[PDB]
Amino acid sequence: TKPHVNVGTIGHVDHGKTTLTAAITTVLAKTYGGAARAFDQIDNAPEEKARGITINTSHVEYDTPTRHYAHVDCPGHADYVKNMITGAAQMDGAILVVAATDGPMPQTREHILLGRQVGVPYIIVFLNKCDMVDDEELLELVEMEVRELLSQYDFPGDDTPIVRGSALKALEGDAEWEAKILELAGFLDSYIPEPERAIDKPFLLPIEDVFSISGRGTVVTGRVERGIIKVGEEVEIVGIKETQKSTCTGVEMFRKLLDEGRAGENVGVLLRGIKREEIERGQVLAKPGTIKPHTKFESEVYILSKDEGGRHTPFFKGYRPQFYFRTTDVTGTIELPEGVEMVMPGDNIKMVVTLIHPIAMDDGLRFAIREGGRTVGAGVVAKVLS
Ligand SMILES: Nc1nc2c(ncn2[C@@H]2O[C@H](COP(=O)(O)OP(=O)(O)O)[C@@H](O)[C@H]2O)c(=O)[nH]1
Ligand SMILES: [Mg+2]
Repeated sequence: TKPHVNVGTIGHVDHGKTTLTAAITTVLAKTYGGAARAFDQIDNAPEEKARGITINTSHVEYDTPTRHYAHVDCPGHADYVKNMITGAAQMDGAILVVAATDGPMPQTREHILLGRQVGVPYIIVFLNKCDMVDDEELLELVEMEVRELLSQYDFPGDDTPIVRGSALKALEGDAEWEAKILELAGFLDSYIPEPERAIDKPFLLPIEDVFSISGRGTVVTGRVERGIIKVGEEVEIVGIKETQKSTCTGVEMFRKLLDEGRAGENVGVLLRGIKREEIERGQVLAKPGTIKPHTKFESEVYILSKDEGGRHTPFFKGYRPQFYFRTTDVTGTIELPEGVEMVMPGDNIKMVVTLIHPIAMDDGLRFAIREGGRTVGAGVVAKVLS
């Protein structure tokens, strides 16, 4: 069917993220077909939980002539912080809403900064509330400021699409302003490339279990997160101990014996010449030379509030929690940012971590911070260091 693209609105409080999300669904419904959604339905976001965190997020769907979008919009700045760090969402692109009446504000900068830390790949801007400002000189200056802010965080500010519009008058039915929503939807379609499919990425399978089987073989089980493993191909077993090479001599699903395992399937992968005791929890299977084992990384983390079931007590530079990467806990030590010495429940910070065992990782890998098997925080690898 139609390509599916994950997007969302980001930007400072009251700059109009919700009004825009409802305008997009409404204008697109009236122009290309679908269901309009009103302000009040999106603004009243439900709660959701995963990785052990609670976030208020509205999920909306809309279509352009050629694509289908799943769009996320959230009530407060804290919701955005939580969603960006985990991957409740996992935006292929974001719409940064900047009210022309205020220019960029503190949360404008923070959402861009986090977008980069967490690897949001593209940002398009909707310069909202242009029905309140006549002055073209002022609109031009606001645009220049946003482009500069974007480039400070490494986004291509000079080449970023910026639409001048009014989410409110578009929502209200003013054709001239509705046309700017259609321009925005055009940039979602032309500026965000079709996302790479998991199936097209290098093979990767987090090992969930291991069995010594029949003849002499060890089988490792897990879900194919990415790519495809074919019988006869070589694999690296990466993480925890020194990388090993092996060959897939079999792929099975229940009683079905297959010639390959593909993205999204739960399989058992038969490994040649590896004994059960060479397999450790936390290891992954990967296409060789495609992911490396690391111990040290920079991350952005959100620490759960007491209320969300997180710690009730703050932590300091000596904190030595477990970092749960895909399938298992790995203890690590932390390094706190400049200034900081106390991290309160409910806080989000950049944290440098050193694990005691290497984990196959690349930027964007998510993790849970655990304490005696209880989730107390959530993070994303922003930069692998060694
Ligand atoms: N005049 C005007 N007001 C707007 C526009 N977009 C949003 N608003 C108002 O700004 C306030 C904040 O909008 P909202 O969508 O809730 O902002 P959010 O906090 O970013 O979601 C509400 O009163 C909206 O009606 C616009 O284009 N023009
Ligand atoms: Mg809102």
